[PDB]
Amino acid sequence: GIFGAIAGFIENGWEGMVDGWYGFRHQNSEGIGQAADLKSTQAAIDQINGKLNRLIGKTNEKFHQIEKEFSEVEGRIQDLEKYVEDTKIDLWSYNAELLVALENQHTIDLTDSEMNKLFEKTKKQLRENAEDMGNGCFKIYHKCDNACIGSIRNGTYDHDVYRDEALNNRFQI
Amino acid sequence: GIFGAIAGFIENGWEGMVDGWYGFRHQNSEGIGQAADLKSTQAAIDQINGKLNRLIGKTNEKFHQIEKEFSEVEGRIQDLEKYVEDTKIDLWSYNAELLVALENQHTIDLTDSEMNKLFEKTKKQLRENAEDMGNGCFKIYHKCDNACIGSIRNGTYDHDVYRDEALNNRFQI
Amino acid sequence: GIFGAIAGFIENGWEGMVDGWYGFRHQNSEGIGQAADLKSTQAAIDQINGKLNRLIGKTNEKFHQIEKEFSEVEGRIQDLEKYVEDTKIDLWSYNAELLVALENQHTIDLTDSEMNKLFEKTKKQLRENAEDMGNGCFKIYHKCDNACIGSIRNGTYDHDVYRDEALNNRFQI
Amino acid sequence: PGATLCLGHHAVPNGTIVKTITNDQIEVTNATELVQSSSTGEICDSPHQILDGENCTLIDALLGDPQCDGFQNKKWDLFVERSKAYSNCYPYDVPDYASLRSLVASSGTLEFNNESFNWTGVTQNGTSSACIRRSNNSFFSRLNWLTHLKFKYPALNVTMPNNEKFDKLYIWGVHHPVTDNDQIFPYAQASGRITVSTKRSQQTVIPNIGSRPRVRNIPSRISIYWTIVKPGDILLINSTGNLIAPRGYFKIRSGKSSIMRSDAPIGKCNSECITPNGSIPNDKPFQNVNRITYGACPRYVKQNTLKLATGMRNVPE
Amino acid sequence: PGATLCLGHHAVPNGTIVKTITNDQIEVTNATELVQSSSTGEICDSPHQILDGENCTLIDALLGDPQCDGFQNKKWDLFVERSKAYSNCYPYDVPDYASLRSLVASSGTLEFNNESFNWTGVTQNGTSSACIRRSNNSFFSRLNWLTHLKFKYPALNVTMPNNEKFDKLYIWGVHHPVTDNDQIFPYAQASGRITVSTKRSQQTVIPNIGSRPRVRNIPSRISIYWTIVKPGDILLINSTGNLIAPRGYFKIRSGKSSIMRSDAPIGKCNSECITPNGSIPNDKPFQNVNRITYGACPRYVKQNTLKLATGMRNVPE
Amino acid sequence: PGATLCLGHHAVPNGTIVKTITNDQIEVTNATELVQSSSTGEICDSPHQILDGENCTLIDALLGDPQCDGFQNKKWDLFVERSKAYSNCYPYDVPDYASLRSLVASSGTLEFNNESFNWTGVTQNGTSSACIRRSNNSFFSRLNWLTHLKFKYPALNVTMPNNEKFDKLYIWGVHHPVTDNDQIFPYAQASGRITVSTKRSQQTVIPNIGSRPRVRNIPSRISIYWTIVKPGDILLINSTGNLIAPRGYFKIRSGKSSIMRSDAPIGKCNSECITPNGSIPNDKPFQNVNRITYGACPRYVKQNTLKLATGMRNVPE
Ligand SMILES: *[C@@H]1O[C@H](CO)[C@@H](O[C@@H]2O[C@H](CO)[C@@H](O[C@@H]3O[C@H](CO[C@H]4O[C@H](CO)[C@@H](O)[C@H](O)[C@@H]4O)[C@@H](O)[C@H](O[C@H]4O[C@H](CO)[C@@H](O)[C@H](O)[C@@H]4O)[C@@H]3O)[C@H](O)[C@H]2NC(C)=O)[C@H](O)[C@H]1NC(C)=O
Ligand SMILES: *[C@@H]1O[C@H](CO)[C@@H](O[C@@H]2O[C@H](CO)[C@@H](O[C@@H]3O[C@H](CO[C@H]4O[C@H](CO)[C@@H](O)[C@H](O)[C@@H]4O)[C@@H](O)[C@H](O[C@H]4O[C@H](CO)[C@@H](O)[C@H](O)[C@@H]4O)[C@@H]3O)[C@H](O)[C@H]2NC(C)=O)[C@H](O)[C@H]1NC(C)=O
Ligand SMILES: *[C@@H]1O[C@H](CO)[C@@H](O[C@@H]2O[C@H](CO)[C@@H](O[C@@H]3O[C@H](CO[C@H]4O[C@H](CO)[C@@H](O)[C@H](O)[C@@H]4O)[C@@H](O)[C@H](O[C@H]4O[C@H](CO)[C@@H](O)[C@H](O)[C@@H]4O)[C@@H]3O)[C@H](O)[C@H]2NC(C)=O)[C@H](O)[C@H]1NC(C)=O
Ligand SMILES: *[C@@H]1O[C@H](CO[C@H]2O[C@@H](C)[C@@H](O)[C@@H](O)[C@@H]2O)[C@@H](O[C@@H]2O[C@H](CO)[C@@H](O)[C@H](O)[C@H]2NC(C)=O)[C@H](O)[C@H]1NC(C)=O
Ligand SMILES: *[C@@H]1O[C@H](CO[C@H]2O[C@@H](C)[C@@H](O)[C@@H](O)[C@@H]2O)[C@@H](O[C@@H]2O[C@H](CO)[C@@H](O)[C@H](O)[C@H]2NC(C)=O)[C@H](O)[C@H]1NC(C)=O
Ligand SMILES: *[C@@H]1O[C@H](CO)[C@@H](O[C@@H]2O[C@H](CO)[C@@H](O)[C@H](O)[C@H]2NC(C)=O)[C@H](O)[C@H]1NC(C)=O
Ligand SMILES: *[C@@H]1O[C@H](CO)[C@@H](O[C@@H]2O[C@H](CO)[C@@H](O)[C@H](O)[C@H]2NC(C)=O)[C@H](O)[C@H]1NC(C)=O
Ligand SMILES: *[C@@H]1O[C@H](CO)[C@@H](O[C@@H]2O[C@H](CO)[C@@H](O)[C@H](O)[C@H]2NC(C)=O)[C@H](O)[C@H]1NC(C)=O
Ligand SMILES: *[C@@H]1O[C@H](CO)[C@@H](O[C@@H]2O[C@H](CO)[C@@H](O)[C@H](O)[C@H]2NC(C)=O)[C@H](O)[C@H]1NC(C)=O
Ligand SMILES: *[C@@H]1O[C@H](CO)[C@@H](O[C@@H]2O[C@H](CO)[C@@H](O)[C@H](O)[C@H]2NC(C)=O)[C@H](O)[C@H]1NC(C)=O
Ligand SMILES: *[C@@H]1O[C@H](CO)[C@@H](O[C@@H]2O[C@H](CO)[C@@H](O)[C@H](O)[C@H]2NC(C)=O)[C@H](O)[C@H]1NC(C)=O
Ligand SMILES: CC(=O)N[C@H]1[C@H]([C@H](O)[C@H](O)CO)O[C@@](O)(C(=O)O)C[C@@H]1O
Ligand SMILES: CC(=O)N[C@H]1[C@H]([C@H](O)[C@H](O)CO)O[C@@](O)(C(=O)O)C[C@@H]1O
Ligand SMILES: CC(=O)N[C@H]1[C@H]([C@H](O)[C@H](O)CO)O[C@@](O)(C(=O)O)C[C@@H]1O
Ligand SMILES: *[C@@H]1O[C@H](CO)[C@@H](O)[C@H](O)[C@H]1NC(C)=O
Ligand SMILES: *[C@@H]1O[C@H](CO)[C@@H](O)[C@H](O)[C@H]1NC(C)=O
Ligand SMILES: *[C@@H]1O[C@H](CO)[C@@H](O)[C@H](O)[C@H]1NC(C)=O
Ligand SMILES: *[C@@H]1O[C@H](CO)[C@@H](O)[C@H](O)[C@H]1NC(C)=O
Ligand SMILES: *[C@@H]1O[C@H](CO)[C@@H](O)[C@H](O)[C@H]1NC(C)=O
Ligand SMILES: *[C@@H]1O[C@H](CO)[C@@H](O)[C@H](O)[C@H]1NC(C)=O
Repeated sequence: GIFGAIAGFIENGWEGMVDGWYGFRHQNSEGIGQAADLKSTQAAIDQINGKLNRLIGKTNEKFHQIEKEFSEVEGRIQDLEKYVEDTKIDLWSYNAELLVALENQHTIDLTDSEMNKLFEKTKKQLRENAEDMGNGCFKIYHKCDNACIGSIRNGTYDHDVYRDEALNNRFQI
Repeated sequence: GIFGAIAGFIENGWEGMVDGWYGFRHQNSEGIGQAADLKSTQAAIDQINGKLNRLIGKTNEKFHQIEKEFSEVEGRIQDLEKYVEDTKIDLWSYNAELLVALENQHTIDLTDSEMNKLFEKTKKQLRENAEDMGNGCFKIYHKCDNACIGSIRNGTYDHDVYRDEALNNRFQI
Repeated sequence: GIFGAIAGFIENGWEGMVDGWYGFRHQNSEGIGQAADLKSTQAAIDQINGKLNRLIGKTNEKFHQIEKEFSEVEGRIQDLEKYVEDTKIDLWSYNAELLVALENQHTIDLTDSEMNKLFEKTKKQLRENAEDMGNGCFKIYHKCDNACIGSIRNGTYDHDVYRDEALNNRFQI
Repeated sequence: PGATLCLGHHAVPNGTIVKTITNDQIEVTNATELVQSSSTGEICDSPHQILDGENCTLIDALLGDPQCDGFQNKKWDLFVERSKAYSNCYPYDVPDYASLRSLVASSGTLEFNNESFNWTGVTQNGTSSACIRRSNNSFFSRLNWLTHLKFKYPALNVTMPNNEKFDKLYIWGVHHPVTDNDQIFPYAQASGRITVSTKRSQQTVIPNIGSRPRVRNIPSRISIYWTIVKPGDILLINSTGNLIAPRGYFKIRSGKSSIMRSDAPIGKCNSECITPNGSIPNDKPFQNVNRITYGACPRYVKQNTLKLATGMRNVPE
Repeated sequence: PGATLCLGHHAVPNGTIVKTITNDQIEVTNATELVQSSSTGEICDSPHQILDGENCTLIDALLGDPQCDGFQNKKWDLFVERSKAYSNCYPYDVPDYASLRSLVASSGTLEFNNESFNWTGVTQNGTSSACIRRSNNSFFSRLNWLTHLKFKYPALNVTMPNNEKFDKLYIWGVHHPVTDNDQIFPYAQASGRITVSTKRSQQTVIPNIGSRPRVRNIPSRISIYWTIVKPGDILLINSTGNLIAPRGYFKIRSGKSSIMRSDAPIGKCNSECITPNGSIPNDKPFQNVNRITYGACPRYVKQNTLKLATGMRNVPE
Repeated sequence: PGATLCLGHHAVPNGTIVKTITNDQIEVTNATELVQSSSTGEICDSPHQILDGENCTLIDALLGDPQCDGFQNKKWDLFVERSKAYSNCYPYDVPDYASLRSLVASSGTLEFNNESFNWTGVTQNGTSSACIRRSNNSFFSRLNWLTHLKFKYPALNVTMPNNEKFDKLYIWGVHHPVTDNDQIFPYAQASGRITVSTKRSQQTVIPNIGSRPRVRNIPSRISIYWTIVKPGDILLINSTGNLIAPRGYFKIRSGKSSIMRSDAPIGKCNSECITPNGSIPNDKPFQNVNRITYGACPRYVKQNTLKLATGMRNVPE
């Protein structure tokens, strides 16, 4: 939510995108298509794996400790033993609750961020050749075949090649 | 602070806005006015209520515990009882201090985010019909009466209706 | 990483910038130069100092406590004394690990944010006189001597002075 | 001509200061307090079952000090001990007083069932002038002071099985006589001993001839001890003198009950959370009223105040 | 004509609900469980050295109750006590049973070295009918019941130095005879005493004439005590009757060993983390199986489940 | 022609690695260490009042072992016990040594007021050859060894009220004679007993005839006990032999005082935070020097190092 892309200006996700987390859909003269973006997908996945690496398989060894169950009524010393354990458990329970809540807010925000960055990077690439339709889509003001679209997805798009064509289409009447 | 809108490119808040947290001010041929934005206001309020719901009315029941005040000098066992309680209190005091500090940083940032999103959404809506003056205000390069302004606030503004008028005004000499 | 500027659209940092954290490099008719931005630099530094002020020199006094080393085997009461201390140390060790990890993520993100804000503010200042090259650099479509560049760095740049010259250069063929 | 459209946000004339990660003072439009720092000063009588000890400690209600007679068989979620309380029966001490107090408080009942012990070879129901009940020499209602029969005394060996489903709690003790004026008057010999045992437990206690400092003008003492007898098990008492014997047992229960020291008055009101200062509301997650609490309470912390922002940064006009 | 290029993100038909700071229910594309909530039900015999107590408590294996004879000198990372266990030797109690159990469990060995004590003026190796070993009256294998020699008994004064590099643990006790049928039969006099001392320690214990409730049809009791003798130090025993004497010492070690109460069967499998419910995997950082653990375990928490998001917000099509 | 304006940020040739939520190694331009991991090796004599025990334990300074005579009436914020310390007076043990040590350490003073006890019917000021003071047989300066008067000994009954505003701490003990060579020489009878009582407390102790292992060539022992007497209250001593009597009382105070075991030398320097390894600076919020601390100290944690970023991500050129 914090960047405003996922569940924001992007109306919804694409169930038909199964080979990546983020990507591109296009309509041009040659049809309508989809391709996943690997770098943004992997950027997100690496960060989540980072969090997992700190949390999975990291346990602490303990051996002889205090007794935690009792069959006799004893009073003072047993009170202290139970209290110490109950205290400990509440503090770790709190740690675990907060941890998950923060991690989850951060994961949601970083994934929104990755969507936003890809969008922004694509916008700059297009220079004066496209306009932002406000819903994650760019109107490209020039003939842009499959190789051209591919060139935008691959970071090899030369905006100067189409600038004349696009300015003419953009600033028409 | 993290998005740069509130206490950033927006110079200050509006004390005269009492029916929302975020909104619009305009100057057009028909006068100067203000209207609150409900959706962004409510987006912010819901998130803060979310935080409140985890914190207000959520208490934990405890019953028989250890003694925490003493009228006799006793030594070892009393030392341990006091130490356990003093330990516990410091850890909860730390939890409470950190919690509030993080929550407050997050609240400040999410509210800044909501301002930023509204601004961004309004910018995209205007397409080529306005320019960003750098202080949260757009210069709209066309006659935009109260209904037109209302159309921008309501998400029904058709940029194509005014594009010819606005490009002419924008790219003048 | 969360704003996409530092280690993102800005390819790398500048080792030759020693008088600030953020700044400007330019090429114009009069040569190629560098100047640090103080306000964004100081914005970052103040926030980091804020974090330091909560952490440095803030210690807690303790006096008589429990014994934590033992020369005799004693059983139950000694078990509880060790367990209480071992419990405490793990909880503080956890607090310290999480604290640093969160602080460090936040510091990285706020510094990225400051870079992003400066960039954004500079973009708006340029209005229709420049385009974003996608790598932190603006192509300025007008003669912009050292005083002009200085005027952009100081927030005194009047985009109207150059707009005619720049639109002509931008929308050429 | 055109138009201008400005995006903005509200501000208030009266902001509140909060703390953040980067900033110990930043002004927001609004906040709410997370630390409860006040009590009404009354312990609310609901929804917890309160038992005001008044002049009586739990231990004195347990032993049956005559002024505590009204407490017989009562239950409580919270027993409240008053600082004005005092003992007014035979002087006594309880080794591990704190543990007996604790386990009774936690059991949360004074339910007592009388038992008929085979006491022949001794005079039961011994009394004294420092334990006045109903304007007549008396003793602790739950204890039976065992003395001679016709200036003689044989070896006692009384047994009592627990065929119930709960633990039985037996309170008993030892007399420590003042001189040889009270060594040959109530027991009729030179020496004594008490051995209170089970299948799983044994406590033996030796009496002591000697004057103590006077407490309500009596220089002798009683020493109080206890024994828990589980289901299927048996209590055995070998006595050759000095036994302050149980008249039966107390039910031990498990539950949420406790005890608290407080001089706060009991009010007719409803509050989940009790401290020694009085009840407190529990809307807030934290409190700095007292580290001692009972019920659904905010957690105790050292801070007076902790403000959570419930609004954006305030940037006035 | 032109073209359209839309940026987007995936979504799944089956999202998972997670909690955040602002939202107790938000759907993400994927999550993973951080709380381990299941056990296979077996305590895995690897990689920790497990010693199944079976019918024997650690204390009964220590004293040498005949049915525990198989435990002599064994080591363990984890001693497992079974709820079906029972004692089948002479009835006894251990003041501070919990501490002896604890320090032995933690020492993690029953290594015992016999020692030749100068026992003249008494008959060693006393036996009884309630401690049957190999179809013949017997006693605790590590204890030596000392009785008369020709209906007489002088003042014992036996000494034994610790010239080793480790602490020695000595287990010993006191007999408490049933009547005067067992006061003049095994000791041959009116009175008795035991004083077990070192350079740095002294414990004295007075015997007690008296019948207890019968436990496996014996009404006498033994009371078990212990003494740690450090390097360079000496154990001294002054006895004038009633000594249940050590036949030597146990090695005290320091290490990672413990004891756990569980009825879970021991399986042939490998798991780092042991609870009383059985072993559990330790991939997760938290667990709600049991607060009692041994080994590399997730930390115990009250929550059943805690889902960590491993995907973006799910916004289906 | 035009111009180009690039926005950027600094970088350094020598970055530091820090940890984040997503990344266990990320390079930043700068960091600072949050864990204090070094000491100078000296306990600074300021700003806390240090009392170096040298050859004396607190207990030996308390009892008044002659070599500890210099400690009489001293105060301390921190009493430092040295591992080289040793006792050089009459051999003794203190049941619950740890609690006496603790409550004295916490009281933080050895202020002693002498009191004139009515000791008639006994010879005061008993001495021995294992407690040499000023080249002459002597005893603990704060204890009065009470023996016969003309080979006879009656029943003592001495009383002493506390009319002060503070608790009085009384240290006293029991002699346990070697044989009957020291049963008829210093006390002149067969048997003995000590009963030290108040309005609210009673301790009785039985002496023991028996040789212990020799400690500095003496085989007898003394057993040290204590009694706190509150304001308005009274101490009573019933003795029929063997009393090691107080010569007065110690002031009990409440405050910030403690005790620490350390062999670190005391330096002339100023440091708020003391560990057994020496003083440490307290600029950092955490420390891994020692879990034992006194004063304004960083909190102990297991980590060696924890680097807080004080700069942006380093992305070199
Ligand atoms: C600054 O920020 C705070 C927090 O966001 C705002 O305070 C909250 O305001 C709302 C609405 O005014 C309050 O809602 C009311 O709660 C009452 C419950 O009473 C106690 O319990 C709560 C926790 O549950 C405590 O925190 C609180 O101190 C109370 O003692 C209800 O009884 C109220 O119900 C009444 O109104 C509603 C109308 O919605 C009806 O449905 C009911 O029938 C009834 O008439 C009400 O729901 C909320 O309790 C406040 N929270 C806190 C923490 O104080 C401030 O408003 C805000 N300031 C500004 C200027 O905006
Ligand atoms: C939803 O989100 C989770 C977490 O991101 C994903 O689950 C992870 O998926 C990966 C890859 O499928 C798993 O990796 C495998 O780990 C095995 C280890 O077994 C246990 O240990 C881990 C912790 O180390 C436990 O968390 C886990 O529960 C296991 O019980 C390895 O044995 C596997 O190795 C095999 O495959 C690799 C191929 O990469 C080969 O190198 C090996 O030779 C071998 O054949 C493998 O590495 C990972 O354990 C999962 N994590 C968790 C926490 O469950 C889900 O995939 C994801 N769902 C969707 C739909 O995307
Ligand atoms: C990498 O990051 C760190 C942290 O941001 C920087 O280190 C800080 O640098 C400042 C300025 O150089 C230091 O300020 C000095 O503090 C001294 C106090 O001494 C101790 O106490 C502090 C805590 O209060 C400890 O952290 C520290 O280790 C010290 O042992 C003062 O005595 C100094 O005063 C002198 O200079 C000032 C000028 O401003 C004068 O006013 C005085 O009269 C006097 O002459 C000074 O204030 C700060 O202590 C450092 N912090 C830490 C945690 O180390 C690094 O500079 C930075 N590296 C780079 C390359 O940028
Ligand atoms: C609880 O006790 C109070 C306090 O007074 C007691 O003080 C003791 C030291 C002892 O002297 C005892 O006799 C005395 O009762 C009671 O208040 C007093 O009650 C007596 C009853 O005869 C009256 O004569 C007094 O006027 C009255 N004095 C005061 C100052 O209150 C109180 O009645 C009693 N309450 C309960 C519920 O038992
Ligand atoms: C603290 O004691 C030391 C250590 O020496 C003591 O060792 C004991 C076992 C015992 O033998 C005792 O007599 C002996 O003093 C003292 O150092 C020694 O002091 C004696 C005094 O006569 C000297 O003869 C020795 O040379 C010296 N030896 C060593 C190795 O230091 C020390 O003087 C004393 N310090 C204080 C402050 O009391
Ligand atoms: C003390 O009382 C008990 C109970 O009456 C006596 O124990 C019984 O003794 C007989 C033998 O005389 C046994 O057969 C019974 O099984 C015992 N009964 C129970 C319930 O334990 C005990 O002997 C008495 N003590 C003395 C010294 O006579
Ligand atoms: C509630 O009562 C507690 C305990 O009596 C109060 O805290 C004590 O206050 C007194 C007087 O200020 C001090 O002398 C004590 O040292 C304090 N004790 C503790 C443990 O803090 C507390 O002030 C009261 N709180 C309220 C809200 O009434
Ligand atoms: C109990 O035994 C010890 C050890 O034999 C006796 O202590 C020895 O006594 C002689 C004098 O008779 C001393 O010279 C030795 O140094 C002592 N040896 C040790 C190793 O301590 C002790 O006296 C005996 N008790 C009795 C009452 O005779
Ligand atoms: C593991 O065993 C523990 C302890 O026996 C179980 O928790 C107990 O469950 C019983 C029956 O539901 C309750 O009566 C007890 O009050 C529980 N005790 C405690 C301390 O929680 C637990 O349910 C078992 N867990 C698993 C996964 O088998
Ligand atoms: C032990 O000493 C105390 C104090 O002298 C004696 O107690 C006093 O006894 C008289 C009666 O003889 C009482 O009237 C006083 O009130 C008591 N005074 C105090 C201060 O308690 C006690 O009797 C003595 N013990 C013996 C056995 O004579
Ligand atoms: C400070 O002293 C402590 C305690 O003596 C040191 O920690 C011990 O180090 C020794 C030798 O490495 C180990 O055998 C012990 O097991 C350690 N004990 C504990 C409790 O950790 C510590 O290394 C010293 N620290 C410094 C900075 O000098
Ligand atoms: C059962 C019995 O004998 N009770 C008598 C007691 C005891 O002898 C002493 O309290 C024991 O020391 O003494 C009295 O003077 C008393 O205190 O009132 C008379 C009372 O009848
Ligand atoms: C060493 C010895 O004397 N053992 C005898 C014991 C003891 O006298 C009593 O157990 C002590 O009370 O009594 C027996 O009847 C028995 O229990 O089997 C016979 C046995 O030979
Ligand atoms: C007060 C007294 O009688 N002191 C004497 C003691 C004691 O009799 C024993 O230490 C008690 O066992 O014995 C000495 O040999 C000694 O130790 O120096 C002589 C000393 O005069
Ligand atoms: C873009 O990259 C894809 C995937 O590697 C490649 O197959 C394709 O030919 C590239 N297209 C263009 C237009 O460069
Ligand atoms: C916009 O919405 C407001 C508030 O609901 C409505 O009253 C107004 O008529 C709308 N204006 C336009 C121009 O659509
Ligand atoms: C901009 O600010 C700098 C630094 O203060 C100043 O020296 C310079 O003259 C200014 N330049 C312009 C063009 O205003
Ligand atoms: C500001 O003043 C108003 C009007 O009296 C009051 O209702 C409100 O609670 C105040 N808010 C804060 C945050 O102080
Ligand atoms: C959704 O369904 C697929 C296909 O069965 C399954 O593999 C996957 O684990 C499910 N994911 C979630 C998050 O429930
Ligand atoms: C990098 O090197 C400089 C120059 O010696 C030094 O002052 C600085 O502390 C170093 N910084 C880091 C972060 O290592």
